[PDB]
Amino acid sequence: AEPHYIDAQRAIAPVDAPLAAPHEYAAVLRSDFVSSYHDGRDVWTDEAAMRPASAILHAHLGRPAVVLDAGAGRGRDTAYFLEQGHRVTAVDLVEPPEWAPLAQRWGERVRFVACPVSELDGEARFDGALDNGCLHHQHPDAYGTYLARIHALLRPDGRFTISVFESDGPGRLYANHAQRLYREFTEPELAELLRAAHFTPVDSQRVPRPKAGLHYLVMTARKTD
Ligand SMILES: Nc1ncnc2c1ncn2[C@@H]1O[C@H](CSCC[C@H](N)C(=O)O)[C@@H](O)[C@H]1O
Ligand SMILES: O=c1[nH]c(=O)c2ncnnc2[nH]1
Repeated sequence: AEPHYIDAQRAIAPVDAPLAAPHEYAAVLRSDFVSSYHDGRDVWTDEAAMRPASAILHAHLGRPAVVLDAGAGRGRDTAYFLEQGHRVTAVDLVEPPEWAPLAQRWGERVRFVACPVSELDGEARFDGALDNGCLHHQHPDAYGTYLARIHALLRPDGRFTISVFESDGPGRLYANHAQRLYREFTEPELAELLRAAHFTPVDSQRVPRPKAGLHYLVMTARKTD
């Protein structure tokens, strides 16, 4: 494992020190994202390679439905889903100014919540859920509770689409200069994680990130029977 650029601006290096506890990490996590969005360093928002994941989830739904956008950012994917006729709930640690014009365009068809995914209450409220680059920044000790919440929020025939950094070789854990964590996955590793969280993968796609010289791994799953 060696340091490498993960996006236009940020180099990430393998973690070697002991990880901050999940409680302290949640603060490191929010701090980097609010600074990145404030500064306009959310280079993922306009990355072309980020667009296929939402179309992939819709393809697995096949009809207008009720969709959770987990870690929705500025709302690009939320807008995409709303244009397909979905009712969308968009959730993020950081509320960007773009949520207001989205609310003005789509009215009651969109709901925004500025909270952690883990805070979302309810069960069996969604037909689909999109995680477009959120899970792979969580504390590893929080993967299970994060995925369990998504699992509980989906209806029995729900579909979950998740996009992660694809690893070259066995995936490892990295951190950026702000100490935000980055996990890269191989397809077997991501499939193993979803299966352990009681999801059954039904699709996976290697989405090129041409300007970054990398790939996203975009996997779609149903609940395990
Ligand atoms: N535990 C958590 N709960 C909710 N949102 C989270 C989170 N951890 C990270 N995030 C949010 O997840 C996003 C990852 S960046 C990807 C943003 C968006 N999905 C897009 O496609 O452009 C950031 O907006 C970050 O604020
Ligand atoms: O720092 C980040 N850079 C990225 O390119 C990215 N892409 C998807 N999700 N999170 C990201 N975080």
